[PDB]
Amino acid sequence: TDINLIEIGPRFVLTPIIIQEGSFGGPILYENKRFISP
Amino acid sequence: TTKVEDLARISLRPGPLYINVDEEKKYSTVEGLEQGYVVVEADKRFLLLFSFLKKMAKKKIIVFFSSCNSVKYYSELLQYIDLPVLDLHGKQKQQKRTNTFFEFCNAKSGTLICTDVAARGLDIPQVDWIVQFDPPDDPRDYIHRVGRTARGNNGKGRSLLFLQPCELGFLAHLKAAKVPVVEYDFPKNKILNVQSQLEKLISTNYYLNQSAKEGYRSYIHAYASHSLRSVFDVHKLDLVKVAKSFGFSTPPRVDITLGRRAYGSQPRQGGRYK
Repeated sequence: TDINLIEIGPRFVLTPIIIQEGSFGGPILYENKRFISP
Repeated sequence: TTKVEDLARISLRPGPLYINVDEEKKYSTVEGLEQGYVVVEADKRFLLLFSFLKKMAKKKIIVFFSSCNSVKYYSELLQYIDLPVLDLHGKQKQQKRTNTFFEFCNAKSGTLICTDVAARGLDIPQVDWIVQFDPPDDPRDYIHRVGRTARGNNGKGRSLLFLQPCELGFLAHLKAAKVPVVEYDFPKNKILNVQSQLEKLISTNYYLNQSAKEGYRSYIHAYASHSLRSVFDVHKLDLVKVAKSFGFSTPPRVDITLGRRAYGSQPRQGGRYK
């Protein structure tokens, strides 16, 4: 027997903005210099 | 010093102009001295001074206070309580102050009341008594230089210091500097009690009430901002008693003063705070 997929729920897209080292602060490790804010 | 050099380096420009006006023969010898003291509680302090200033009449007395406001208040107070004095505080004309100091310098008797920092730059004449009623701003300078000017060129005058029974650690300092001390006691029955008249005067006269409040605040603040905070601590002072010394039933309101870091908190690296 094989399996097929039927979609359930959340269809959503995540544009990366920043990745920090600290818990909610600390130095910036990754910064996305492409982001165009709404 | 090195800190003064550092301050001149950060503040002044690369090219300064260095000017020297200073005497090189400073006679800060630690043996030829004798400092007398009297231990008096706060609420009687002025009374003792008043008794002293009425018993040592026909003599030369210099009295040092911590502030100009207290000098002005005690000048008006002694004008009303029929004890003649001369005043040197920084609310008068410079001409008035020079004439008053010249008149005191060429008199057979009398007493002049002033601030210790105001008479730091003053040619102190020969006087019988140098009284330090308030805590000294510069204790080393007070002891050495003011004791030398109190001893005098001729027959030896005396330098009395008023100590409360909470600033006695100063004596321990006088033990460390190897300065001989002299203790002065006073009988309780020879204090002229004018406390009720003083309180009636403060309660009925609006100008004297204002001056008393200003002198009390100035005394508290000068005591708070003291270099020797171990000997002179405002927190060990009884404000009710010292306000009674100034002539108050209740002490007026003054400000004596004037773990763990956050979870997940890393130090700030950006942003503007104004």
